[PDB]
Amino acid sequence: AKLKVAINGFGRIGRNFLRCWHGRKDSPLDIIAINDTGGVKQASHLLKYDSTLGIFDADVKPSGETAISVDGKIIQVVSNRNPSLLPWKELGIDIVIEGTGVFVDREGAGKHIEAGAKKVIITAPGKGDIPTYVVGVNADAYSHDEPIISNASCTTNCLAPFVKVLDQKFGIIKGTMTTTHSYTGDQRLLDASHRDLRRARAAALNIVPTSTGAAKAVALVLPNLKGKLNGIALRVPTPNVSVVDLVVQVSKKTFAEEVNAAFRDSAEKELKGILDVCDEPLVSVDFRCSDFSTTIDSSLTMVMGDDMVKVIAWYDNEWGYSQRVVDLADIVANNWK
Amino acid sequence: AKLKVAINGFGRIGRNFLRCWHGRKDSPLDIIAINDTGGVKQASHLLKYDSTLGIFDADVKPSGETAISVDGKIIQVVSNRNPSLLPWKELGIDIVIEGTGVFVDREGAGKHIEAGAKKVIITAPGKGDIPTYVVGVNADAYSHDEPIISNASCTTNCLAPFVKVLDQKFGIIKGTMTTTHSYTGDQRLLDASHRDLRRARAAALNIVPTSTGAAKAVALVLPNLKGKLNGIALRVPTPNVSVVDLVVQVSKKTFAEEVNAAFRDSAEKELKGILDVCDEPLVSVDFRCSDFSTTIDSSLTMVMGDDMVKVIAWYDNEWGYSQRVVDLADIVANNWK
Amino acid sequence: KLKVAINGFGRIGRNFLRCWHGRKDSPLDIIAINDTGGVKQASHLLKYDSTLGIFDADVKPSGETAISVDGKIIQVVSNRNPSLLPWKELGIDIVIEGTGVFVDREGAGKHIEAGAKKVIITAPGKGDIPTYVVGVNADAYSHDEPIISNASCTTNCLAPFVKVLDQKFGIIKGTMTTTHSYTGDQRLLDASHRDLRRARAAALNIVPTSTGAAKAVALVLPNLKGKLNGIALRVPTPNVSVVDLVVQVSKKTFAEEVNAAFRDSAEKELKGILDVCDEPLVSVDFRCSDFSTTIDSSLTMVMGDDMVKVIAWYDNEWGYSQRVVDLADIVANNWK
Amino acid sequence: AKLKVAINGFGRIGRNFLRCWHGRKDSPLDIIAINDTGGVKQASHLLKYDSTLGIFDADVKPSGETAISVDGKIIQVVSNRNPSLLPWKELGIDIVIEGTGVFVDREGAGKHIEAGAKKVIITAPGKGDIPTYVVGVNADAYSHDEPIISNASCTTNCLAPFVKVLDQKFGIIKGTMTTTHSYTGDQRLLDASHRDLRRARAAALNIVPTSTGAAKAVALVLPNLKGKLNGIALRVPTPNVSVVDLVVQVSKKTFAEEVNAAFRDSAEKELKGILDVCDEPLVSVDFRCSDFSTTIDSSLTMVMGDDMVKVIAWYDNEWGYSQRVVDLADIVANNWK
Ligand SMILES: NC(=O)c1ccc[n+]([C@@H]2O[C@H](COP(=O)([O-])OP(=O)(O)OC[C@H]3O[C@@H](n4cnc5c(N)ncnc54)[C@H](O)[C@@H]3O)[C@@H](O)[C@H]2O)c1
Ligand SMILES: NC(=O)c1ccc[n+]([C@@H]2O[C@H](COP(=O)([O-])OP(=O)(O)OC[C@H]3O[C@@H](n4cnc5c(N)ncnc54)[C@H](O)[C@@H]3O)[C@@H](O)[C@H]2O)c1
Ligand SMILES: NC(=O)c1ccc[n+]([C@@H]2O[C@H](COP(=O)([O-])OP(=O)(O)OC[C@H]3O[C@@H](n4cnc5c(N)ncnc54)[C@H](O)[C@@H]3O)[C@@H](O)[C@H]2O)c1
Ligand SMILES: NC(=O)c1ccc[n+]([C@@H]2O[C@H](COP(=O)([O-])OP(=O)(O)OC[C@H]3O[C@@H](n4cnc5c(N)ncnc54)[C@H](O)[C@@H]3O)[C@@H](O)[C@H]2O)c1
Repeated sequence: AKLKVAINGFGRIGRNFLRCWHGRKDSPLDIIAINDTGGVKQASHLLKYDSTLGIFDADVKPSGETAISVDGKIIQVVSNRNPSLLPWKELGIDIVIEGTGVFVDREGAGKHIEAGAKKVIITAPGKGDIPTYVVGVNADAYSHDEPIISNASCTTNCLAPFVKVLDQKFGIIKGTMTTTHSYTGDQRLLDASHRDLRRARAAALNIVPTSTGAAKAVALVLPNLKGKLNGIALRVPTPNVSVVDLVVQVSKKTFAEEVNAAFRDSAEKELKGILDVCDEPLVSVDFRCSDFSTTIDSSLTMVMGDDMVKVIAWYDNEWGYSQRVVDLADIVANNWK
Repeated sequence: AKLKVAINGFGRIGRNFLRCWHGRKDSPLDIIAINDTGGVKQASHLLKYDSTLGIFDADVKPSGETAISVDGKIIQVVSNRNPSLLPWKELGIDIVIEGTGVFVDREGAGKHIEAGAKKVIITAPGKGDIPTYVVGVNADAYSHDEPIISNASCTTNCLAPFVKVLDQKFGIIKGTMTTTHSYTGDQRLLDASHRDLRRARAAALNIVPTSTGAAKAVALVLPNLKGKLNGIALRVPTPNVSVVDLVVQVSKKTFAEEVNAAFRDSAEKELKGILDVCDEPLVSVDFRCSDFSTTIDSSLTMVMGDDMVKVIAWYDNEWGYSQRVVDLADIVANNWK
Repeated sequence: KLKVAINGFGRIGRNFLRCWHGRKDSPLDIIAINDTGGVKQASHLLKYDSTLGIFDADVKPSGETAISVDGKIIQVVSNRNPSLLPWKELGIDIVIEGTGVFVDREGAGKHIEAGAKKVIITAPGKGDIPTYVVGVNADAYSHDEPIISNASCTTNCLAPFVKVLDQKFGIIKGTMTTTHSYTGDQRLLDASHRDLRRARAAALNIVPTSTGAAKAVALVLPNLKGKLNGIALRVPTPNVSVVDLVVQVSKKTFAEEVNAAFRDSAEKELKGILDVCDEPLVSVDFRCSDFSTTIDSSLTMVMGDDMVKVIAWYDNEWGYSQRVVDLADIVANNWK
Repeated sequence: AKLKVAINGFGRIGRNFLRCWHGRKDSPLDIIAINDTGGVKQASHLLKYDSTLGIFDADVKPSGETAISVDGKIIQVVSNRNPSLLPWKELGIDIVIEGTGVFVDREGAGKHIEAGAKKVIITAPGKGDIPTYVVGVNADAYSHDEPIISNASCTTNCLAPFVKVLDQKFGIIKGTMTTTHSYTGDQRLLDASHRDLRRARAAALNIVPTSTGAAKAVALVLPNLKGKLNGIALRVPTPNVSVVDLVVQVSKKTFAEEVNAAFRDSAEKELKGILDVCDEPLVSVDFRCSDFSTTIDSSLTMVMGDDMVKVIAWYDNEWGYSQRVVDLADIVANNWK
């Protein structure tokens, strides 16, 4: 029997998750329900038409007053803001993909379990006693008896992979980081109220600085990096695809070329499929739909004074993350005891 | 400087309104209250820094604990979602500029009167039987009796002025209209749930067609055009300033240079300070902060088959419309029995 | 089997080669590219496209004077002068002239005046010059024509359904405005330009720009001379445009009648050319469409029984390029 | 006195320079000639209308078919792409503002001298060993017998001022830098021909990596920094205003607060008018028209491990740089032997 999956929050990560899964090969999962404040009208139209991804090459037509049909498969489209009131027990849901961005805390994520679901995966950094995992970095450490887990944030998944390599092979004493990130739906379209007075500013018109937890989050999946990193973010006028700029003071003297090699190795061995060295003089858009969590721009790699390293890595924050979420969902399935 | 004003909803229109007023000489109005759910802190910032208007050149310091000082003017910042509860009777408020876009009908805007306010000017099309005006067109018909009134939409403020001219000097049989408009708060930064599947699409990435009653609305301020006009709107990737494309069939044969000559007459006469004719080959950004609700782009004026006329008009949907809310508010102020 | 040479490896040039590469069995064999920017920049720019996406194939350079696209090998020359182009030495029949410069006989000629026996200007042509819009009057093409124009992306969207309208309601007169994505002609930031409007920052403004498009329709549909006209409105999108046609017909009519008319033609004389969309979509949705003109059904309006307003979507780069790869097919076919 | 000035390359810097100068009071300069490839047509129109600066608050209009008048002051408008053929000897041109970005070496700039002008100020880095200066950092070292000088790049002018403070106050051992920069006229609107395959990609749709010689140009005006810094650039979809993300390893151990304090200190003394510290949460737009070459974003300053400092400074590449160009021209005109 295949694991039954419910998607809470059919937004950007929610919809990228389905389209990722769809393109999967022998998914140990079966998306059978969606939930979101909108009904079939939105859930359907928005899954078929995407300004970022494009039109979904699949049949996406409503399927009755409460469901959509994707290539013959029917998916229940429920619509209740209160997770405690979802047909999870009634639909026999195994894994819930929490993509609302408003149930990332344990008491909130647990509501899904109270409602029937046996497990919940927060598509964002979690709050509370929530184990955090990053595929290719430490998801191997997951345990079947853990009901609620976090897949972290899109920046930690780009950072973690190559921080692992850098630390292991050179020993990261300390470092700082900056992610020039594509704007998200959290910022405003035009100057408007927001708890953060910077995110309140017209998103597509500005370079908007904002904090990030990635630098400190890395320490959750890479214990050794605890207290060593630190960083910020610069939201820029692009709809998707971002880049993280890391500078670390390594313990072992090295050079740009030696560093890029280390990555290419990793790309072939342990981080096979998660990391990827690019040697082409490309640009942001060239990475739309990149299945890699982190792609080093090898030619940008710098080494100042023998031990100060600069590394720029690309990532598609919507797609790349979503794929990762799927990989973690598959991991949670394969450990299903 | 005489009548006490309170601004409900300190969004784009509200703040534009405040700056417009702040710039008038010898004013009937005195702004003493801003209701904003975001608090003094947020109001002070978004008023001072504007991604569209630039830094407001005035000393904007907070005043006391619940007010702000604009060039020495103390303005109270209250904060309640329910208009019925605002300290209007307490502050002595005469006119309320409804700028939330969620209290457009009588019961809605009516709450301000319950609250102690004497009159309400809805900065948007009203719902049901609500007096509607357009300065330069029918604002003189305002009766000091009417407690709640409408200043129509920004597009309706661009048409009426020159449709008044076309229908008068050429008789309008019928026409159609398409307004290439800048995006606005009602659109989504990225594809996301919205009642209008067109508006749910990433604003700064597409050309979004959307309906608009502006066409029909002209029939309220210019009775003669009832049922004669109709149109749509195409939202485009610009933060501010819009253009109206009008095509009317007149009854009196004519040519381009005459139509334009006509518009220039209204400019120096019955439509001074409202209608304007531009002869230089400009672009949208050149019309930022234009005090004219409508500016004809003469070199674009075309006449096909002696009586099918096309007129292209420019307008700052934010600024210009606000200059009009102030004008209507001034009319209300100088007709206070 | 009919040696083709792409002159000007720009948006169209490169969009052209990709559309063609996609054709299941073309009578066209592209043997040479000629741009003012070396082979490397040629292979690279072809492989990665901000608007099209990564070109799914194998675009690796084959030597310092040619590239190997998905097996085949295309020579890549580089000369600012057509006269100096190795057309005879390569045996070119038709040179797709997509540089934007040589758009008249004296200019486009140098190509034929150096080898090629036929040129297809990917834009309007100066004065007396054979113009063709596939699906409207491409049949009138006689092999006698040494040079021909495939019109502009807008005329190819306007001509199709403007025909359907006249043939079914008869256009008395008409006006037209095109909300168009900016293009290479425009400056990135305010900088000198012949056209004071095209000098303004493309991505920051709604830029009014004049166009032939409307009058052009007259050329492909003689029955419209002296009736249509209109301006263009450049907007902050890098691709896809929309034409807003307003015509006064003689035959009293209404919205759904007009649409019904479009839907028929859609699956008859205009299948693959015109299409009717009944979905509340947006510009980006129409990226890579193969129809010169896609009517946005729900936007069709009719005032006073005989004033019709129709909105049609078209990918100004791909859609147009597809027709160029067709007006080439037309040519190849009627080869005497 | 009052040296006669000529502007070569009426581009962004050329036009911003004129407006910067125009706004000065008591200027030792008098701009009396403009050379570009457009003539009075473009010249008048583009000086008046600016999608970035807005409408120039001056009476701009052509004077004859070979000059223009700005507030009555008439300025010649020549048009020859070959400096050698410029009317410098007859116009009595003293100093030339070279902003074509194509005559940036001695053989190039020299052509202006060969044509009559006494001095040349390259509004960009010079090729070879042209005397480079950065106002506030070393422009005082300028010598009257140096015919051709360079005002360095815009990034260098931003970075130089606060690098001067950091090294002076904490001692810079080594550092790396990343400038998220607005796109300029050197990038292409849509994917087109360019020697650089990154800058070839549509500018307003990507984050574009691109080299920068700023990091090492700093060593030119602050010798102690030679060999110690490297860096990269990332062009983003904004029309104007940039930010440099600087990370350095210092000798003296410090903390975020100590660093900012030093900037404010310098800000009020040695770098007065050149450096500023911003304490409010602003975005890129809020910095348009800043006369400072470098404005620190105090709240972003971080220190990791006692001595790895990360500083962020904003700057209007166009307007800011131009203000410094006027300053360098003043400096040149005040040591006129
Ligand atoms: N876009 C990215 O780059 C990205 C990447 C990684 C992780 N994330 C994380 O994913 C989460 C969602 O991000 P997003 O970009 O998709 O945002 P989004 O706005 O597109 O999606 C949120 C969705 O949840 C729905 N929703 C809100 N409250 C709800 C409720 N009570 N019940 C049901 N549905 C509700 C909304 O209608 C919407 O469809 C956040 O935690 C975010 O931090 C985002
Ligand atoms: N943007 C334009 O060009 C424009 C032009 C003319 C008319 N209008 C109309 O003006 C209105 C506002 O438009 P806007 O663009 O300024 O939008 P906006 O989103 O910037 O402003 C709406 C404001 O009202 C506040 N608000 C919402 N509910 C409230 C409540 N119950 N109590 C108090 N404040 C509340 C919001 O938080 C916000 O500050 C709409 O009716 C709109 O149609 C807009
Ligand atoms: N982009 C569109 O949507 C579009 C649509 C339809 C028709 N067109 C027409 O196509 C033409 C080109 O448009 P584009 O968008 O591809 O522009 P573009 O600037 O990208 O392409 C022009 C190309 O020609 C090259 N070129 C210029 N002069 C040359 C010379 N002397 N020799 C060789 N190569 C030379 C350039 O380096 C470039 O590769 C124009 O005539 C335009 O009207 C464009
Ligand atoms: N915009 C910035 O951020 C910036 C900042 C600092 C320094 N700079 C430097 O300033 C220079 C100009 O940059 P810009 O952005 O103002 O460029 P730009 O494209 O806006 O202007 C360059 C101008 O020079 C003219 N020109 C080119 N060749 C010419 C010739 N032979 N004769 C006469 N005029 C000629 C062009 O027509 C144009 O008006 C470049 O060297 C650039 O590196 C630019």
